[PDB]
Amino acid sequence: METTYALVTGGSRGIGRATVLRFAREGWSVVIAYKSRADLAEKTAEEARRLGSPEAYTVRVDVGDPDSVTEMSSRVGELIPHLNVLVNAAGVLQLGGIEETSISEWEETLRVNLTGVYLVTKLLLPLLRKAKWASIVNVASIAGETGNVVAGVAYSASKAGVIGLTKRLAVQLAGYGIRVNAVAPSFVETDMLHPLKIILKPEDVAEAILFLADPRRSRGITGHVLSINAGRRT
Amino acid sequence: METTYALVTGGSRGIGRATVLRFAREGWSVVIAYKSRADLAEKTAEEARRLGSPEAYTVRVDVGDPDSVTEMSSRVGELIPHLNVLVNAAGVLQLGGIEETSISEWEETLRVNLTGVYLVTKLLLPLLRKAKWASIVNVASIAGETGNVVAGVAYSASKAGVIGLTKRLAVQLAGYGIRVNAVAPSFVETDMTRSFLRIASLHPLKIILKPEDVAEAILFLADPRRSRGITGHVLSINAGRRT
Ligand SMILES: NC(=O)C1=CN([C@@H]2O[C@H](COP(=O)(O)OP(=O)(O)OC[C@H]3O[C@@H](n4cnc5c(N)ncnc54)[C@H](OP(=O)(O)O)[C@@H]3O)[C@@H](O)[C@H]2O)C=CC1
Ligand SMILES: NC(=O)C1=CN([C@@H]2O[C@H](COP(=O)(O)OP(=O)(O)OC[C@H]3O[C@@H](n4cnc5c(N)ncnc54)[C@H](OP(=O)(O)O)[C@@H]3O)[C@@H](O)[C@H]2O)C=CC1
Repeated sequence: METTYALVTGGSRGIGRATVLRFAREGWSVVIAYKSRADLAEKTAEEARRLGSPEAYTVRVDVGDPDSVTEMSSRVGELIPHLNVLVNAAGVLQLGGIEETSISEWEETLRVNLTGVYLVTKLLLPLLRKAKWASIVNVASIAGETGNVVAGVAYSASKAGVIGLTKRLAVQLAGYGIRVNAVAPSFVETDMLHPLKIILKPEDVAEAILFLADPRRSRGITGHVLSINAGRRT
Repeated sequence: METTYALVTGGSRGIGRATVLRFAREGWSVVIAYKSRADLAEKTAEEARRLGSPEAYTVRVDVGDPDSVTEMSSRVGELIPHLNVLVNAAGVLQLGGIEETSISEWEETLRVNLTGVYLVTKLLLPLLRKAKWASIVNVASIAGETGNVVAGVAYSASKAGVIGLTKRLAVQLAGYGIRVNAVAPSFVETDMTRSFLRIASLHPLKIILKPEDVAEAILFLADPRRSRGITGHVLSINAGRRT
């Protein structure tokens, strides 16, 4: 088989970083996409190489900016022959009701959390179509599933939008054999109410992302939202 | 004791228009918010008054533009004392897969269908809070509930966003006693004639969904006498295409 290549936005922290390292343990080559923490990205790359990635690259990108994403895309195309897995995990949190959410805050949240997913996926599709097999995993949130959670109105709207995008892309891209799924975690403990007495960690979400990314495990699953909330919402 | 006032965006055509007229039959005063066809909006206002609206007003607004919405809310505040019902039905269609959907096409779709609902609701909240009872009904789409439909990627994302927004506002605004729900219709006979010489065979119930069928669901969700205990719900109208 061909070498496996995975790209993870928000790959230098939280869920994205945990996902990159989980992929490395699988022997998958990785591309760590980050906005500004070049230091954290390179240190993540060094751990990925130690853990098992044949190759680990870093690439700077602002997912909410079209030009930045277009450049990242070209840059990535110069480093790898194809892309098997794309994980969009570069979302940003937002809090507050509609009265306290200013128009600029609303727009910025949608630009990064929703438009960013569409942009990264759009520009990297040619690389994904070149792979013998491919999958896409978007990191949504329980906030996109329900209003009964403390999250800003823009955050909830953007995450629900990510879920809608995930489902439509799954059906539309199924023709190319590309699977598209999402994970919807509840509160996750990072460097920033439920029946099961545990605290979700980035590594817990990474396991779920790996399951959905790997065709050996989920080849028949597409357009699904895998909820990880320790039972807060069934 | 107080007159019922309802505002409907996209009120001069399709679902919005049918809703305005159904509201008029209920004896509610209506504000017809429209984007460009001032002539059709006035015709709607006339028909509303004839049907039962004590008062019928028209207001121009581009829900995708902050200045336009802000100006619209100011004008509305000069015409009515409060607002009991808000219906956001000013959405636009978008077709195409991700490769076929240009960045600008995506942005404009989100701007109108999702950000527009947020804008209108945000600028009119003061008037809604002034009323003794209030409810918001957003028009989503089956496209926001499932990927198994023919609709563009941006359209599906924006409508799913509308549903997420609806749910969160329902929980957040419950404190003010304001209910927020959504209707999610599938194919509806409207100025989307593109699909006409099959669609009626897309569902178990062999019927043809009309704007007035959606208007009935919107009325149910808007009227507290009918749905006082319902909030944050998405009422699907698809003749069984999706259960
Ligand atoms: N924590 C939670 O409770 C939950 C989180 N999520 C989702 O997890 C995903 C990541 O969250 P989390 O891991 O906490 O986030 P972090 O706060 O750890 O950082 C988020 C990532 O966003 C990255 N980022 C932001 N913009 C870009 C960009 N434009 N390009 C590349 N990276 C970008 C940051 O990179 P840098 O700063 O270096 O640019 C950072 O690694 C998001 O989709 C989030 O919404 C979902 C549900 C729950
Ligand atoms: N038809 C279908 O199959 C389905 C439709 N829907 C939804 O129904 C809602 C309306 O669709 P439909 O009734 O067919 O649309 P129409 O094509 O009949 O017209 C849509 C309305 O959009 C109005 N409009 C667009 N922008 C604005 C604006 N900025 N301010 C005020 N009005 C605006 C137009 O008014 P003017 O041109 O006068 O400015 C028009 O009345 C949308 O949310 C749509 O997505 C949902 C599911 C299915």
